[PDB]
Amino acid sequence: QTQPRQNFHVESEAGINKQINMELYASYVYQSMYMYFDRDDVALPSFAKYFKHNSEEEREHAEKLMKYQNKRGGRIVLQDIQKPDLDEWGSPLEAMQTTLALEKSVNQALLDLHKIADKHGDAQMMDFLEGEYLKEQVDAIEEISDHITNLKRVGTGLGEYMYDKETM
Amino acid sequence: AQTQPRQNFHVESEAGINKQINMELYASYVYQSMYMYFDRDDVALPSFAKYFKHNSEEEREHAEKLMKYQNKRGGRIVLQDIQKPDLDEWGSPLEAMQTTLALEKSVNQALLDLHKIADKHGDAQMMDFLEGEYLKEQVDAIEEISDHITNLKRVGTGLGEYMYDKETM
Amino acid sequence: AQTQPRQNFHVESEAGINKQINMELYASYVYQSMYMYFDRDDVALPSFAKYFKHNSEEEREHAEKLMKYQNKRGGRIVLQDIQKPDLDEWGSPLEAMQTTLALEKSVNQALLDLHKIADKHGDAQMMDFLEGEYLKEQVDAIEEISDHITNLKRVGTGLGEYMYDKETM
Amino acid sequence: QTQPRQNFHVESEAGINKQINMELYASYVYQSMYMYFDRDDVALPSFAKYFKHNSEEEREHAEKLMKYQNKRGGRIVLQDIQKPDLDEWGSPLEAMQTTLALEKSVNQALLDLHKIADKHGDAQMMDFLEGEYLKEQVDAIEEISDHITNLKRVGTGLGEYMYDKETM
Ligand SMILES: [Cu+2]
Ligand SMILES: [Cu+2]
Ligand SMILES: [Cu+2]
Ligand SMILES: [Cu+2]
Ligand SMILES: [Cu+2]
Ligand SMILES: [Cu+2]
Ligand SMILES: [Cu+2]
Ligand SMILES: [Cu+2]
Ligand code: NA
Ligand code: NA
Ligand code: NA
Ligand code: NA
Ligand code: NA
Ligand code: NA
Ligand code: NA
Ligand code: NA
Ligand code: NA
Ligand code: NA
Ligand code: NA
Ligand code: NA
Ligand code: NA
Ligand code: NA
Ligand code: NA
Ligand code: NA
Ligand code: NA
Ligand code: NA
Ligand code: NA
Ligand code: NA
Ligand code: NA
Ligand code: NA
Ligand code: NA
Ligand code: NA
Ligand code: NA
Ligand code: NA
Ligand code: NA
Ligand code: NA
Ligand code: NA
Ligand code: NA
Ligand code: NA
Ligand code: NA
Ligand code: NA
Ligand code: NA
Repeated sequence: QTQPRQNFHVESEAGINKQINMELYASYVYQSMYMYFDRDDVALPSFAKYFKHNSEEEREHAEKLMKYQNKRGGRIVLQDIQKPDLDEWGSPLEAMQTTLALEKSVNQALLDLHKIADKHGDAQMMDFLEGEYLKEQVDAIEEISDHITNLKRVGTGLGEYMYDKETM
Repeated sequence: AQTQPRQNFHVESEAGINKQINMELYASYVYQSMYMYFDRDDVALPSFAKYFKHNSEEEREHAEKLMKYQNKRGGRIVLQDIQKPDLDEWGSPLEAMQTTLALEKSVNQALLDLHKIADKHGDAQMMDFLEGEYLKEQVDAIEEISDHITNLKRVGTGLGEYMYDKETM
Repeated sequence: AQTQPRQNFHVESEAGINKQINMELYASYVYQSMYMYFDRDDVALPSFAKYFKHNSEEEREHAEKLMKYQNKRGGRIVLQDIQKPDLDEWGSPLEAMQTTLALEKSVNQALLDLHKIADKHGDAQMMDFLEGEYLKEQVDAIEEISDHITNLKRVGTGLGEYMYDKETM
Repeated sequence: QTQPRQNFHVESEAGINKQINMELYASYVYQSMYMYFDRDDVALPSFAKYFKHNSEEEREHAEKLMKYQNKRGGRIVLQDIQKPDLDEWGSPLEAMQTTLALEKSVNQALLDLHKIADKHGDAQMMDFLEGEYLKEQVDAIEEISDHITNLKRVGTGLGEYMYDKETM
């Protein structure tokens, strides 16, 4: 056993490794969206900036899970980061709808990881996940939902441009 | 049997103040409902939300100032149920402002009727308190909501609703 | 038919939050009644008044934070009548604090029952939100009111009530 | 007619002169109370300070009515300022009860003066009285009422001394 290890099940350790890969994947998706809105034929720099920031924070979320794995005495096992499903992401509205589905899948995987901690009595891991991950996912899902509603309200064309200049 | 401060303060004015207190609290509740309606994920107009949040707190403060006045004159505060608002959801920004205009006018008419009670009982100090602290602000509020309605008709639905939120609200 | 944010959020938790919202608003109304009772000319304890004024605004803010949470998770806020408090007047500072202790404990028990609803439906995020944002403060509030009751029994009526107002309150 | 005079009835002018005398009288009463609490055998310096301030403000209330009389074109006619009814004022509680009755009589006389302005259509005088006199009398009567309630609560002896040090 590694020196720190106490009340830390191998199933939780494996679940953290798989969550690490999913955060890195989400980071890659947002990096793709960032560079898509930076295209000369899309050219929405504040949408670009938004996905750049989201890409950096998903990757920080990954690192915080990596730090946690080491803190509890787990061992980090990295896997390929899959490329995103698409090369281009359509309208600002479609990109946000794609983002909502992504954040919800990440949230479901965090809830499943919390279930692993719960069944093995890992009280500290449950609280770590609730405070550091579940709370932010709820805020992020709300924020993307508001974006989708406003993008439907303002419509295509001028409205997409104004939303970029104002909210984003 | 009169309270220590009481002078030139009729029981009908005291009762009228208690009724006005409930109506300010009711209006506060209406605005707090509108605040949270515009905070919904499928409405999501954060500056309309903040406007009704502020309106809800001013109405609650208007209620408290009436409560303080009741005590100052030697009246006794008698609280009643605060009815829930008529609707759970308030439609478009335009419809919500139209609902607000009718509410503020209803509150104004009840303030004017309360002023009439003070007047017929010779309560000079209460008339002036109402004029300076309530009637003046109701006239400003009714004007402001009217301007909002006109601009919301001008900008129309969709992008205009969003721009009004970012600019005026 | 689900709202955009909704995930792992049961209708029973949503209903429980709406019920807790009404109970926080009710407690706010109770404290606002106590605030204005201590502001009466024949009670006239201005620091007890300010204490319940602040308590009334925190309860109203606790209600709003629950309303915001309901929207965040994709629930729909359904408001109900805010019942008037049981009494119009609250007796001595000691009796008012004893009334407050029972109220805060009632609110705490309803928060614990709301936590049980989240727990049985596996709502990990809602349990933590309740623990950090509501249960922790209810425990601090219940302790603080208990200290007030003990000191009010120690100082007794008359001068002691006045000194407690000037010093601790 | 004096140069400024417009819509200013002789009955209002006379009523202001009589209100002037009543404010000066109230000022004299409070000056007596001030010096009574300054006695070596009473010795409550914050009660003394309170009645000193009230004496100064009654006399400022008198001067503001004198200024108003001149503003409207009335002529100030002064009368004897009667000495107060008593030379000594008993307990802090009794002095406050005496003060409440005094402020209420002054308030009733202001309301009667407002009636004179009303029946002669003197809109400006009514508003002057409401804003500058009636509002303050209501605040003063409330404040004295609170004092009486607290003086009954704290009782005689130590309570009188503590009230002097704390509220007064
Ligand atoms: Cu993440
Ligand atoms: Cu837990
Ligand atoms: Cu926890
Ligand atoms: Cu109002
Ligand atoms: Cu609470
Ligand atoms: Cu005066
Ligand atoms: Cu008038
Ligand atoms: Cu006026
Ligand atoms: Na296992
Ligand atoms: Na597993
Ligand atoms: Na690209
Ligand atoms: Na760019
Ligand atoms: Na590795
Ligand atoms: Na959609
Ligand atoms: Na769980
Ligand atoms: Na959020
Ligand atoms: Na947003
Ligand atoms: Na919107
Ligand atoms: Na009547
Ligand atoms: Na009536
Ligand atoms: Na709502
Ligand atoms: Na509702
Ligand atoms: Na409602
Ligand atoms: Na209209
Ligand atoms: Na009305
Ligand atoms: Na159920
Ligand atoms: Na239930
Ligand atoms: Na009261
Ligand atoms: Na009541
Ligand atoms: Na009550
Ligand atoms: Na007890
Ligand atoms: Na309960
Ligand atoms: Na005459
Ligand atoms: Na006369
Ligand atoms: Na003397
Ligand atoms: Na002295
Ligand atoms: Na003279
Ligand atoms: Na008395
Ligand atoms: Na009059
Ligand atoms: Na006052
Ligand atoms: Na006082
Ligand atoms: Na008192």
